[PDB]
Amino acid sequence: AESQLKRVIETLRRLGIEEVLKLERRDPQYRAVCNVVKRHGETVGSRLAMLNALISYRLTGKGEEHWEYFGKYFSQLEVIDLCRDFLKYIETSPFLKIGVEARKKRALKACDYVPNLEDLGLTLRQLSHIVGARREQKTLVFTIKILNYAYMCSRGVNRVLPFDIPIPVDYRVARLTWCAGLIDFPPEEALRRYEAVQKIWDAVARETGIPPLHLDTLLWLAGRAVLYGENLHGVPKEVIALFQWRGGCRPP
Ligand SMILES: Nc1nc2c([nH]c(=O)n2[C@H]2C[C@H](O)[C@@H](CO)O2)c(=O)[nH]1
Ligand SMILES: Nc1nc2c([nH]c(=O)n2[C@H]2C[C@H](O)[C@@H](CO)O2)c(=O)[nH]1
Repeated sequence: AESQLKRVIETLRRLGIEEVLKLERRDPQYRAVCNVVKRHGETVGSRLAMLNALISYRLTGKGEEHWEYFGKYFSQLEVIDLCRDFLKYIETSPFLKIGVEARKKRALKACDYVPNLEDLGLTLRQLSHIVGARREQKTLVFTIKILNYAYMCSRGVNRVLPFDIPIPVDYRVARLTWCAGLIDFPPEEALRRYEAVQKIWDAVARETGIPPLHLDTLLWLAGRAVLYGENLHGVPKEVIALFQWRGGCRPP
């Protein structure tokens, strides 16, 4: 795990933060969010993207497919009242059919909230209170990453996220951490012990110069290839190889 930790650091050190930012523009999720922002403008588009991130849990299929549906839905539809229209979308989407009333309830709490795209740290604190969760919880930090996508699209700029916002420990991140040999307890346990997993990726961030929410992009892109055998050039070959250390960590 210490030896694996060193291998991971010295491999990702090969990629600058500049290369990571470039790689990140090819995330299918970035394209969906950017299509919605181009259609609706910065304020409305960023609100829609925010709401989508806040309910991106217990999906039927892949994260990426859910985001593609979101992009197509809002890119070709006029939006008048944001709460109403978003709740209607929740009732329609095949990715969101599980626990729809609890989803609507969460969306209703954050409905009227306008995020501050220039101070994402302030926004994370505000979201923690509105939604009612610890700031390190996976859906909160993932929402910050989505907000960065919306800002970068809107303004046509790069922006490197802070080191002090940790990685979102979903089931994909937990499995990949296990697959790279960085943890000895199972991925299902890692979801509960998310702070311990966050501590590992913080170490990696400090030593590589790649902040945790940008590391998240590398794991998600790599996961597409290791778990499903798809988008095989999403990251360099040597990055993929890091997450194939344990037996089972290959496509069927
Ligand atoms: N870590 C992470 N999670 C994602 C991504 N896309 C997506 O839909 N998710 C989901 C998984 C989980 O339910 C929530 C927080 O991680 O967001 C994504 O790119 N990264
Ligand atoms: N479409 C919809 N809107 C709802 C529900 N519950 C609720 O409080 N609303 C809110 C959204 C918005 O702020 C207002 C309609 O304009 O009513 C609900 O169940 N559906």
